[PDB]
Amino acid sequence: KFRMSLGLPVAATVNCADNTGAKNLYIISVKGIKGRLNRLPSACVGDMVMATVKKGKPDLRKKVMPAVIVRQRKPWRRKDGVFMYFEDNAGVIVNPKGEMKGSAITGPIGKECADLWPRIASAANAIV
Amino acid sequence: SHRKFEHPRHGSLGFLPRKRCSRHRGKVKSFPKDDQQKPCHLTAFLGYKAGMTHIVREVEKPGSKLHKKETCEAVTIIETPPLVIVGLVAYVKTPRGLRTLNSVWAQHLSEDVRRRFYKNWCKSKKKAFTKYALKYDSDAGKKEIQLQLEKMKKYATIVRVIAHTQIRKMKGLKQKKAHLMEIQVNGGTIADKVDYGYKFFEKEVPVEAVFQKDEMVDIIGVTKGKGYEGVVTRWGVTRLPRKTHRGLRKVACIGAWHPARVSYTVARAGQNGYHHRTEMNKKIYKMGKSGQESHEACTEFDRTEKDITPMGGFPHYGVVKGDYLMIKGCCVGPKKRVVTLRQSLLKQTSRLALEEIKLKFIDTSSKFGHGRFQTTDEKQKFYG
Amino acid sequence: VLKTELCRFSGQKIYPGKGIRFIRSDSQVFLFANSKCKRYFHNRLKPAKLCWTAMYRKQHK
RNA sequence: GACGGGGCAUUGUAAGUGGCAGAGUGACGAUCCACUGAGAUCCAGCCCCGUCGCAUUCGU
RNA sequence: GCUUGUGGCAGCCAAGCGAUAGCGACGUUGCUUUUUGAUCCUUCGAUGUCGGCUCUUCCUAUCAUUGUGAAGCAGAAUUCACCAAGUGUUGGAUUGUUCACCCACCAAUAGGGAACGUGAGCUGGGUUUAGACCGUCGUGAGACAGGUUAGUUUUACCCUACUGAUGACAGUGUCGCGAUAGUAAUUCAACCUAGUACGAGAGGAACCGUUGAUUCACACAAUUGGUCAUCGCGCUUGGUUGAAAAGCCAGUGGCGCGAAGCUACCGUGUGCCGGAUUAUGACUGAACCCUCUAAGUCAGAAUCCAAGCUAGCAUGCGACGCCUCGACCCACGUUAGGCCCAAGGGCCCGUG
RNA sequence: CAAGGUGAACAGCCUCUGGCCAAUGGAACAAUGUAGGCAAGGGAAGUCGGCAAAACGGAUCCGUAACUUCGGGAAAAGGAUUGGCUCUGAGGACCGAC
Ligand SMILES: [K+]
Ligand SMILES: [K+]
Ligand SMILES: [K+]
Ligand SMILES: [K+]
Ligand SMILES: [K+]
Ligand SMILES: [K+]
Ligand SMILES: [K+]
Ligand SMILES: [K+]
Ligand SMILES: [K+]
Ligand SMILES: [K+]
Ligand SMILES: [K+]
Ligand SMILES: [K+]
Ligand SMILES: [K+]
Ligand SMILES: [K+]
Ligand SMILES: [Mg+2]
Ligand SMILES: [Mg+2]
Ligand SMILES: [Mg+2]
Ligand SMILES: [Mg+2]
Ligand SMILES: [Mg+2]
Ligand SMILES: [Mg+2]
Ligand SMILES: [Mg+2]
Ligand SMILES: [Mg+2]
Ligand SMILES: [Mg+2]
Ligand SMILES: [Mg+2]
Ligand SMILES: [Mg+2]
Ligand SMILES: [Mg+2]
Ligand SMILES: [Mg+2]
Ligand SMILES: [Mg+2]
Ligand SMILES: [Mg+2]
Ligand SMILES: [Mg+2]
Ligand SMILES: [Mg+2]
Ligand SMILES: [Mg+2]
Ligand SMILES: [Mg+2]
Ligand SMILES: [Mg+2]
Ligand SMILES: [Mg+2]
Ligand SMILES: [Mg+2]
Ligand SMILES: [Mg+2]
Ligand SMILES: [Mg+2]
Ligand SMILES: [Mg+2]
Ligand SMILES: [Mg+2]
Ligand SMILES: [Mg+2]
Ligand SMILES: [Mg+2]
Ligand SMILES: [Mg+2]
Ligand SMILES: [Mg+2]
Ligand SMILES: [Mg+2]
Ligand SMILES: [Mg+2]
Ligand SMILES: [Mg+2]
Ligand SMILES: [Mg+2]
Ligand SMILES: [Mg+2]
Ligand SMILES: [Mg+2]
Ligand SMILES: [Mg+2]
Ligand SMILES: [Mg+2]
Ligand SMILES: [Mg+2]
Ligand SMILES: [Mg+2]
Ligand SMILES: [Mg+2]
Ligand SMILES: [Mg+2]
Ligand SMILES: [Mg+2]
Repeated sequence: KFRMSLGLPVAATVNCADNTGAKNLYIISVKGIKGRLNRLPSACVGDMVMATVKKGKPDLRKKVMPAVIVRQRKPWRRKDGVFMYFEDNAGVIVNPKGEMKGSAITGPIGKECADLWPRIASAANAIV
Repeated sequence: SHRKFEHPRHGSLGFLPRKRCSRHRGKVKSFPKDDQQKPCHLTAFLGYKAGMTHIVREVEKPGSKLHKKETCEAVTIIETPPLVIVGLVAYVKTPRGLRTLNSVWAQHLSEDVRRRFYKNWCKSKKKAFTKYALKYDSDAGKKEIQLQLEKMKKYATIVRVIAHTQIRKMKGLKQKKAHLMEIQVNGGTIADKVDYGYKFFEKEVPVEAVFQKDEMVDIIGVTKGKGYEGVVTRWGVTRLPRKTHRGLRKVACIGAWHPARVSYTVARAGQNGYHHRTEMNKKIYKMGKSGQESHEACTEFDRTEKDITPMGGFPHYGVVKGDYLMIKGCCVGPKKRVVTLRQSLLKQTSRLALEEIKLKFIDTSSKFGHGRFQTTDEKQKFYG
Repeated sequence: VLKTELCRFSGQKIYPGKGIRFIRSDSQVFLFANSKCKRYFHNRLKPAKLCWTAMYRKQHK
């Protein structure tokens, strides 16, 4: 994956775009990133994160689970020189092997997300 | 006691002292190693930074996600009209290092380059090289010139050409004083170098005799001045809390009790910018030759008739009429700043080095606003 | 060149290497020429009411 | 050099004149339309070119 | 500061465990001064006493990363050891903490010093003034090393140090040299290798190549983003100039957009070649068949030195242009070799 | 003693009478300050501690919980509206004002 602008640091709460029952995901860390002193770990589209569920089904709450960011509000530059952003920040609950916990996705997803995650790409409606 | 957490130090100690450069024109600190098997050629050039624009091209790079897809890339335009050779300088080896052996100057020197030898050209009698030019008239004088050249062929180990720019071709520079530099000849034997540099006297050497398309070059210049600056901007340290008495834009601890001195490694406030910098591995995307189709900003895919200059001119520079280089990325210094271009010191055996650039589109919209037209013709046809 | 786009708000041409692309929540792609046309449409101004846009000139001619 | 002209750019259609446009009221009347992508500004650190100007020292 | 009992770290022997892969009882020798004691040498006409934040250097008793040796090392993983301090060692919940303990990421989340680094750098949560509660104690006033809550953090213009800025040093200017000083890059992933080597199986590497990313550094503004007193344009509240047009006041009246300049891992670009070696593994080879060593050689690293990059008033130097007491004496090279066995010689009116 | 406008208002803001431009001046916009602002994406991850700042705010209509010493809580919470212009209706005295 090419570098993208990071828009979602730790403690960001994003919409849940799947149908598992969760309403929002609270990002507690971003996988794969080693840190710097005082820098907040930050995620972008196509990153797997560790999150909890603050609103949603009781059985989904109070546990740490993986998720992948599918939509981000922070504009990022594509290689063709166009800056892109979404209306909201969204993510989908997955397992550590990358498989979607749910079955259906609400709204569009990024092309950067679909390229990395074939199972999320298969369940997506529109890939912009 | 040890510091509670580790982070790397702010800034590099390898660019010390962060002072104002003692020169304005960037200086070549090391020429490429001479290979006597290759033909004689120049190793450097002088140019002027006109401005920036962006290009679109299709990338051929197997294994990349950008393969067979178009990319947008920012480019710097450097206007490089031909240099005039006006002299030769020889160097001999010595246990203390290289030493200038002798120099020979041409009979005709323009007043643009002769202004370089004066602090006040218009108050002087302009006598520089007036008596030196008399050696080319008599016969004993011509004997000295030939004897100096023969001394060059026998004793020199390094031969350099003395060349100056034609600074009056760029009217927007508003300067009559030419820039003068020494350029090394890096081919053949010493006799080959002396013969090659002597045949160029009072002659124009174009940028295509020195560089070619898709070549990695090094750019030398002085960065933009910024004056006195605090530690936060000069060195990139972090700000203190809002609650900090006597201000928050400082380094909190500037050293321990022992050693009982401030160290050279601690960030302090002072001059920021206007530093000498040598930046390497900048690819040449285009060589615009005056009087040829390559000078226009049209590509094989875009047949629109337009010039390299953006609508309304290059901001703070003017119109590019002479030869120029398109170079990927940014370049040292502000607009109008003289920049030294040098051949790479190392072998460029790499994919990025050996990639062949094919331009698809060159933006020529105005850079003085949110420009939306590519030409003045298109703007007038749009409004009627 | 040939692959040039139109602004969704102002209806003007966009050349390669520029453009702001906004994806609405219902998978609608809005391409904007610059920051002015993007700030409008986010302040909810209708392009038919601004005299300098393509839509306004089309309705008024 | 000072103006000026053009290029480029920002805002968004000027004043004025006219209209059997305009809720209604007894001539008034927000607003709308035309002249009008108009008007205004644009180097002060943007680009290109008809009117007017223009004392103190130093000898290797 | 001395000491090192206690704290921490490292050895010797080898009964045992599984003798010395890895461990190791009973004994026994040390080292260290980030523990705590012991002492009372310095300071009471005062050296600002906890902790954290910030910032730089230093150590090695090495946690990861580089190169290796060993295994009860099939692979994968792990453990022991060596050369090594070049580069890293993070984001959080509770707590004033130091210490701790959990969540998570990571290649890894090693340990420490610098007046228990760092208060004319901050902060002031804790300790520890005066107000006030409680418990226990006291006849009482009051005490508590128990808890609780509220409680002023002063000065730099001096010298030095450090960061930058001018500058004389026998004309003036241009182009150069380069002693010396500084220094920098870093780590991870994906793909192919390959479901291959190995293995009964379950499992399961790696080099080369390619493509990216992390941390850092140095620039830059074509685009995106930010910034407005362009007071640039528009709209608008209250007042005011008899109205209208045009403005002004409300210290920037307010709102919208806003070029230019500045600027962001919030944007873009770039970041480096040779030699010597450590560890170790070897060649030839005696001593004395063997032997990496005795002589003589080789390969060898996140190492070192160069190169490159920054400075260069190094009171250093080169080239060019322009002119107001006889002071006598040239071999290279070798000493387990080229007559020599030291210029301990030779030359010179050496004489006025 | 104490005017006009806006406004509920001796609030704030502007103006008339009257009074003043006295607070050393000039040149330039470095760092660090002091006072005052804005800032994409995130939203307390900062810190002993949301310290500081931001958000709320006038009026009209709807609607308002636990608990309660029955007085409160309460402006609880939670929603909607507000400009300009042209009119219309109602509310009086012996022609007028809101
Ligand atoms: K981490
Ligand atoms: K410390
Ligand atoms: K920077
Ligand atoms: K900070
Ligand atoms: K008008
Ligand atoms: K119009
Ligand atoms: K001890
Ligand atoms: K004392
Ligand atoms: K108080
Ligand atoms: K060096
Ligand atoms: K800007
Ligand atoms: K001279
Ligand atoms: K200031
Ligand atoms: K907090
Ligand atoms: Mg912190
Ligand atoms: Mg440490
Ligand atoms: Mg050099
Ligand atoms: Mg304070
Ligand atoms: Mg611009
Ligand atoms: Mg003009
Ligand atoms: Mg100017
Ligand atoms: Mg002990
Ligand atoms: Mg024992
Ligand atoms: Mg004393
Ligand atoms: Mg002191
Ligand atoms: Mg004192
Ligand atoms: Mg060691
Ligand atoms: Mg280290
Ligand atoms: Mg200590
Ligand atoms: Mg201390
Ligand atoms: Mg203090
Ligand atoms: Mg303190
Ligand atoms: Mg101190
Ligand atoms: Mg306190
Ligand atoms: Mg007390
Ligand atoms: Mg009692
Ligand atoms: Mg207290
Ligand atoms: Mg097999
Ligand atoms: Mg008016
Ligand atoms: Mg007034
Ligand atoms: Mg105000
Ligand atoms: Mg950057
Ligand atoms: Mg042997
Ligand atoms: Mg050895
Ligand atoms: Mg070797
Ligand atoms: Mg009164
Ligand atoms: Mg009123
Ligand atoms: Mg009042
Ligand atoms: Mg005063
Ligand atoms: Mg003053
Ligand atoms: Mg913000
Ligand atoms: Mg939020
Ligand atoms: Mg916290
Ligand atoms: Mg914290
Ligand atoms: Mg706490
Ligand atoms: Mg507050
Ligand atoms: Mg309440």
